Amino acid sequence: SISDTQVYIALVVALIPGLLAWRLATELYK
Amino acid sequence: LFAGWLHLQPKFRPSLAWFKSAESRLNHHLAGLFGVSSLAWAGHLIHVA
Amino acid sequence: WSPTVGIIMVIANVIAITFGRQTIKYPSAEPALPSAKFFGGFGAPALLATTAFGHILGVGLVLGLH
Amino acid sequence: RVIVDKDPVPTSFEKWAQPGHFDRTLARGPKTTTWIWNLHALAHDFDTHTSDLEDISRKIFAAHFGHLAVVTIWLSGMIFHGAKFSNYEAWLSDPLNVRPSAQVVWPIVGQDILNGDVGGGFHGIQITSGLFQVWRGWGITNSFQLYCTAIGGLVLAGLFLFAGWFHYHKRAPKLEWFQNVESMLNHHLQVLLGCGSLGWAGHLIHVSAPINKLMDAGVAVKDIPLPHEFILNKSLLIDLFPGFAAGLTPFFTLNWGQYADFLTFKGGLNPVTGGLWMTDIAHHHLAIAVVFIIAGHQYRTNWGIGHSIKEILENHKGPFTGEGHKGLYENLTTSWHAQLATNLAFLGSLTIIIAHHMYAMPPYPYLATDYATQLCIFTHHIWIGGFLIVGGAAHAAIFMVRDYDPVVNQNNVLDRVIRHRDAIISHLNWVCIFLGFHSFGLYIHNDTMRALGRPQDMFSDTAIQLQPVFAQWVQNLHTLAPGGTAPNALEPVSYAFGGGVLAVGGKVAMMPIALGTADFLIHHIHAFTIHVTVLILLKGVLFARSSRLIPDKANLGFRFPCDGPGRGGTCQVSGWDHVFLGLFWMYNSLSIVIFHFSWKMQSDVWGTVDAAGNVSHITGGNFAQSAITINGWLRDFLWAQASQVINSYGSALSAYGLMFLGAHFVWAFSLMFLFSGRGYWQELIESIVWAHNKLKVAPAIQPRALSITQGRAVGVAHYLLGGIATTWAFFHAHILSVG
Amino acid sequence: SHTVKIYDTCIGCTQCVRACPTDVLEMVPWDGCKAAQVASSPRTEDCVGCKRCETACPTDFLSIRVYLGAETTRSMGLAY
Amino acid sequence: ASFLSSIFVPVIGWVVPIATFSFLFLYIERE
Amino acid sequence: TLSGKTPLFAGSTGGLLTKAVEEEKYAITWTSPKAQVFELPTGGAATMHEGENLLYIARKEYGIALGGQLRKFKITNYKIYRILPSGETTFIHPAD
Amino acid sequence: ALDARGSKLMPDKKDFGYAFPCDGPGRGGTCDISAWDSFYLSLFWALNTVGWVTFYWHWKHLGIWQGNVAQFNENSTYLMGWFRDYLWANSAQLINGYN
Amino acid sequence: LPSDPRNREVVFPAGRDPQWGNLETPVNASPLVKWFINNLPAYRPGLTPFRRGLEVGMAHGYFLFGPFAKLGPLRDAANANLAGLLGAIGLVVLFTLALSLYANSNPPTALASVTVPNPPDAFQSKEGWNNFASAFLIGGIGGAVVAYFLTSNLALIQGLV
Amino acid sequence: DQSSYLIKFISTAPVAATIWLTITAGILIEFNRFFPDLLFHPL
Ligand code: CLA
Ligand code: CLA
Ligand code: CLA
Ligand code: CLA
Ligand code: CLA
Ligand SMILES: CC1=C(/C=C/C(C)=C/C=C/C(C)=C/C=C/C=C(C)/C=C/C=C(C)/C=C/C2=C(C)CCCC2(C)C)C(C)(C)CCC1
Ligand SMILES: CC1=C(C/C=C(\C)CCC[C@H](C)CCC[C@H](C)CCCC(C)C)C(=O)c2ccccc2C1=O
Ligand code: SF4
Ligand code: SF4
Ligand code: SF4
Repeated sequence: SISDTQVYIALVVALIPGLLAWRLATELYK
Repeated sequence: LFAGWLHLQPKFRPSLAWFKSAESRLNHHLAGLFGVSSLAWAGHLIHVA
Repeated sequence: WSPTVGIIMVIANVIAITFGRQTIKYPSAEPALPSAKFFGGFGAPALLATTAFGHILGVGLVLGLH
Repeated sequence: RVIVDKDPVPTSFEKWAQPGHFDRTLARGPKTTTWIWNLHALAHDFDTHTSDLEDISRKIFAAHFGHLAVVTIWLSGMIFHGAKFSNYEAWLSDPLNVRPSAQVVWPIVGQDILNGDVGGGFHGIQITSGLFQVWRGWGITNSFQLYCTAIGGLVLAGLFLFAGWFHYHKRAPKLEWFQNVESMLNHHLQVLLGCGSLGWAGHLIHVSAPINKLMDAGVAVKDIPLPHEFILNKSLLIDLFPGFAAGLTPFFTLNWGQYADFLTFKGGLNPVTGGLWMTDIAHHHLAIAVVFIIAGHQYRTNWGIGHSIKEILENHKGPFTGEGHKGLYENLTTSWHAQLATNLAFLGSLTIIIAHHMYAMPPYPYLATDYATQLCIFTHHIWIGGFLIVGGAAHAAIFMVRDYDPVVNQNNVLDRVIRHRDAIISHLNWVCIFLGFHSFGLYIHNDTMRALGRPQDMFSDTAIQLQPVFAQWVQNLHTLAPGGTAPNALEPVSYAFGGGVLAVGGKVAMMPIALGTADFLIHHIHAFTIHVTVLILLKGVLFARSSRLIPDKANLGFRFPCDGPGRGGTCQVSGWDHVFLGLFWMYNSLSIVIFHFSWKMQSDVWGTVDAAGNVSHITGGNFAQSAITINGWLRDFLWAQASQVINSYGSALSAYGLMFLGAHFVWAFSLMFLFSGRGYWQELIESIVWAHNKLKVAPAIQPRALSITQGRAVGVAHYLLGGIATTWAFFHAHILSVG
Repeated sequence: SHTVKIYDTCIGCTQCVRACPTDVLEMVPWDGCKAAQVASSPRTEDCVGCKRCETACPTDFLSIRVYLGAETTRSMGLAY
Repeated sequence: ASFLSSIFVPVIGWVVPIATFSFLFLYIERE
Repeated sequence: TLSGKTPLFAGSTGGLLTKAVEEEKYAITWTSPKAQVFELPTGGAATMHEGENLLYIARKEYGIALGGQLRKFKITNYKIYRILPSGETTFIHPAD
Repeated sequence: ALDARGSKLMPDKKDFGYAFPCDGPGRGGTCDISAWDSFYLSLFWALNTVGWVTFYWHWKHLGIWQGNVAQFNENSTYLMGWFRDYLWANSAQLINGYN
Repeated sequence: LPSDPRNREVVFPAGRDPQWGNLETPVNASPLVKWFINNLPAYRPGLTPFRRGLEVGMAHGYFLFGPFAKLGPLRDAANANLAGLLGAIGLVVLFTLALSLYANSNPPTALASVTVPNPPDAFQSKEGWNNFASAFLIGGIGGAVVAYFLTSNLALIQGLV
Repeated sequence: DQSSYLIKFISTAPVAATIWLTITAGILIEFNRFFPDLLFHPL
């Protein structure tokens, strides 16, 4: 499989849409 | 996700006449969304697959 | 190890890219000492900017293609 | 657009007669001894006189020819002293044994014992400035090439001194010649830096690297031909460097791979000299030169095309910073201190980068071979870089008092750091405190745990790890870069990251520097002593004009002692006094950088390689378990390495024994000015003027004590002089003995 | 607060009134000197001990003197 | 790194609905 | 009352503190000929209005240090009050 | 002691008590002018002088107690022999208290 | 990443009075941060002052088991976790003094920042700060026991989950 | 008179004290090359 290191890169990169999804879903109103 | 946030900000927010311009969607979506993407996938098969 | 073949005027495209690009992009574009007459709204230093930038944009490209 | 005034100032000896002609208040004549010190203080301060920026700028540009003359006289002096009074021709035959020496001492009072035997039948002072590595790196073979260089320098020192007369007393420029900063940057980036490094790239290819390749073969010194015969007789540029018979046409048909013999990318150290490859420096300074000539065509001049700096800065503005960089052009094109703060904090920070990029990548033949040279080149430019950063902080505080304008600097990024200057300092005050406990207190923790007989509770390589993960990783990336992220290299950028041990004779040129727990603590001591120095200098810049204590501090001036004993006491509130307090921390910070260097390199880099490749270091490898306690910094560094500086009487290192004690004196002498105050010493002179009034030896110029600001300035100048000269005389006598 | 004593030797120079930054000092008419006014300190609860007023006085020795006394909030110069 | 299943699955099984439902219940019942 | 305009600046970290709630607070009023850029003794640059202005300051030292800065604008009309937290406004500058 | 009641730079110093900081930056400044401040400067000298009388006491007796009187009589005429043979050489047992 | 979008700003000043010494930044008034700080048990509406110190004591008494048990002197012995329990309980008591010492000294009134528009009304009386101090000792000791119970058998909870 | 300004410059404070202390130091140096080691008068 993939290495143990590469899983943590995928988790940190996944915070970038996780932050932007929180910005879009709150710009669309409450 | 950034593009949907960007196109809700007041001077980046599109006007009403931009949506009801139906002849310009059909030229861009048929040539670009359908045609270039079918051209690009033919480039993916021949170069790579 | 790229000797001058007859078809190494890639830079002639690259120069032709530049003043086709940068004609619509200069702020001033007609300072003094013009090349009278010559097509395109250029003075002489503005046109030898684009042919100098294309001669630099083209040297990295030919060496990129090895 | 060159417009030049015709004869503004008449050349005469009129103003040499009366002293202090420049200021109207100071020219009326002396009344006390305060006038004597204000003449030498307000001397080169050309800004205090008028408001005419045209008149001040002509004095500034002409005096800059004065400093160029004294550097050239100095530099051609070092070549001339190295021509007559040196062993340069005996050093070239055996750099592994002959010590670099100049400065033969006159034999008068027994100081002929300073002329010790350096090798080669020559008696003199073993130099450490490394000029023999430079001259070999230039390709000088015999003495006559040093004479014509030094005589050529004395002519070039005379043209700078003549033009300083000419461009001030005869033909002086107008104001608008100076404010062509777009036209200045185009000439200075292209012709000075780009064409200077293109011409020097022509000097390695045609001249230097042919000679340094014949030196590495071990041919001879005299039998190597003259370097103008390499240009004439082209058959000797084809025995070596075989990619030369193709001539000039592969440059213009873009067949640049033909030149692969003498513009290489070897990427490492030469195994013969322990220096960089001369062909790599040739392809360096050529590739440096192309980038500068391109990038100097950027700013707009008389021909329309080009960027405008007033239009670059005013576009870069954001949501956080309001008007952004709008208004910083008028600060940098009117004020001279805003230029002087910028060109000095970034040239002083550049000089420290030069020191780090020269110990790991030694750029000269037999530089890493001589440990006595490489230690002193680092520690020299460290201090030179550190004074200039404090100077950039000084002349930025002077900008805020005199040259700051509210109308121009409205709501720009200079204005927005004065609104939140309490948030800047108090968040910086926290980090200086946070780094104080969690870096220095881990030494006090380790002092106590070893003293309490608890070695298992220490922050060491054995007991409690503090391994520098984020710097052990970057070394592993720069080790694996040949073949990977830079495939064209062969070895790394230096051997300080990885690679192997490169021995030159017996002595190590460079070994992989392994970072550990002791290296974690001392790199976070460095961040501590630098953030505190920033805290003092930036507080003198942000609070230069006012504070909550003094709402009108800019009304008083840049350099004033206090505002009286009230408000609890307001002494040392000025912007001058924060430059005064930062000079100590600069002294504190840079003294540990040069102590980290001088003991990591001796314990973990430098030493002698045996036959089987075993590396026997200088201090036996004791930085690991001793640079974690303050007892270990005292025992194994200050006490143990001073056994060569104080035992050096009756030998050639006697002057370093005298400068070691003599600098402990001047350091201790400075405390009389720092601790005491002015008002004591004025009272004491009143009782000495009495005994001078009694016998009718009363001076007409009244004696006064030194002023409050001057008593601080004398006390820091005598402090920095004796503290650095202690280390100057300690580094030399230790490393001119074990090297 | 502090204590501002003004002796009878000043000349009405008005250099001390134009230098005290909390405006403690003011001129009152007084038939003694040539300028026919003496400095007076009616607001010494505002004095911050700056001694700008002693620095600006011409007369030798100083006609004005600030005696540093008990330090309240107004004389410590605290904005908090 | 198969131990991340032991820390993402109970968070999404337990912590994610508890944090969501306790937000939504206090949001729909909010004058 | 006081009834003055407030100058144009984006706020400072100097400003006013807890003393303005607790012990006292000062305030300086001046009638300006025009709108221009001056300096705050709290820190930074600002922009006065035309006509009567108002700046709530922390100490009396600030308003007289500011009034000297206003003197080079041909503004010699500045009057500092002492605003106690009980609402007691005391005219202190000038004496008359 | 003698200038405690005033002098030329500052008369009537008796009106300000014994310990007061200064009289401002005026008259060139008066930092460390008070009679307390001349107590203050002297205790640097008093600690210094008793250093000299106890560095010299201690090193003359380290030759008597060890039987080496020749080390002091040769080396105490020049200031390196104080620095080397007393400060440097004797602090080797001390600093190795924990290693 | 254009916000409103080429325009406008975020450092509008605190309460629209620029002459107050405070500003509204994205660390001050970003409504995820303002919602967080207002709902810590020091600041949450609808809490007894005994109820406020009960959660604050359980939180601060919880993690202070940590650095004593894993960095203290007994961290290799059989009592490695009991040494962290007595150190954590022994230092909540030093904090229970400092709360009672602060409370009995006629303490000043609590501030009102920009992320928190009111002090929670129980922090202006000597009796109010004393209930906060009595709760902190109860919750601080109990919060260190439950940290002692979990970490002393880490293999058991992982097997039982 | 341009020449009077050179006499008036050679007799300022640092210029006269540089020349006079150079003549003073040169006398002590050239006395010590020829007659060195004079600890005391030989009588
Ligand atoms: C060339 C320029 C261009 C391009 C590339 C697009 C592209 C797009 N526009 Mg669009 N647009 C354009 C110009 C363009 N537009 C202009 C000029 C206007 C103004 C006049 C608009 C106005 C406009 C509006 C108002 C909206 C869009 C939307 C969309 C999106 C369509 C939904 C989608 O992703 O389907 C992707 C579809 C395909 C890739 C083709 C699918 C073809 C069929 C269905 C399937 C064939 C696949 C085949 C069987 C194989 C699949 C197998 C494989 C998956 C395994 C798409 C990204 C919509 C949207 O979602 O906004 C984001 C929308 O609401 N556009
Ligand atoms: C590019 C270099 C540069 C330049 C051009 C200037 C230029 C200037 N500086 Mg600046 N400065 C610099 C670097 C520079 N500085 C650095 C690096 C520092 C940090 C130390 C400072 C710190 C500084 C301060 C703190 C101040 C200035 C001031 C000034 C102005 C007047 C200086 C003057 O007349 O001195 C006249 C010359 C002297 C007084 C001689 C000083 C001699 C020094 C102290 C001793 C040198 C030791 C020497 C190496 C060893 C000698 C040994 C002995 C036995 C012979 C002038 C505009 C002053 C000012 O008011 O600006 C308007 C001021 O207050 N500067
Ligand atoms: C050895 C002398 C020494 C020491 C310890 C300090 C210490 C300090 N100086 Mg300082 N300073 C010194 C000499 C010294 N200075 C000199 C000679 C000058 C003259 C130029 C200055 C000028 C100066 C300025 C101008 C500034 C400082 C600042 C600081 C502070 C930096 C924050 C820090 O690291 O604190 C951390 C504390 C330590 C590193 C000390 C070690 C303490 C250990 C770790 C803990 C204590 C042990 C134990 C728990 C004690 C309790 C026992 C109990 C029985 C009571 C700190 C208070 C700066 C400041 O305050 O801003 C931050 C600042 O602006 N100093
Ligand atoms: C002169 C008085 C004194 C005394 C008697 C002690 C005694 C001790 N110190 Mg110490 N210390 C002192 C001053 C003193 N210290 C000072 C001035 C400093 C500042 C530099 C320190 C800093 C210091 C550190 C940093 C550490 C010690 C530690 C220790 C313990 C080492 C033995 C051991 O393994 O703990 C075994 C015993 C325990 C782990 C727990 C014992 C029970 C505790 C002490 C109290 C239990 C509750 C109590 C009864 C009621 C509340 C506390 C009460 C004081 C109000 C021992 C109890 C170590 C330690 O364990 O600290 C907790 C440690 O890490 N000391
Ligand atoms: C998708 C999420 C999810 C996860 C991760 C689990 C996980 C588990 N379930 Mg389960 N369950 C779920 C959804 C989930 N369930 C749903 C949706 C239902 C409804 C149909 C059930 C109904 C269910 C039943 C009826 C039972 C379980 C049981 C178990 C445990 C079996 C292992 C064992 O022997 O326990 C060993 C471990 C323990 C006995 C105790 C472990 C410690 C507990 C979980 C919490 C300790 C305190 C905690 C840290 C703080 C408070 C709780 C917190 C959530 C607020 C295991 C912890 C069995 C069990 O033991 O339940 C307690 C059991 O009887 N589950
Ligand atoms: C914000 C944030 C953060 C932070 C946080 C933290 C880190 C927290 C902490 C945490 C903690 C700090 C925790 C705590 C908890 C608590 C608990 C868990 C407790 C418990 C307790 C109990 C259970 C007890 C009980 C009792 C009592 C009270 C009394 C009696 C006895 C008993 C024992 C029964 C982070 C970083 C993430 C990131 C970002 C965001
Ligand atoms: C010594 C000292 C003085 C007195 C020092 C003075 C007045 C300097 C005098 C030293 C020089 C060397 C005197 C030079 C006098 C003549 C110009 C030189 C005569 C000899 C010529 C040949 C040069 C202060 O006024 C003072 C003020 C504030 C803090 C500390 C101190 C401080 O330490
Ligand atoms: S520097 Fe001296 S005179 Fe000035 S305030 Fe400080 S102590 Fe007083
Ligand atoms: S005290 Fe000084 S300033 Fe005031 S009137 Fe007298 S002389 Fe003038
Ligand atoms: S204390 Fe001195 S400086 Fe301050 S206001 Fe009074 S007279 Fe002026």
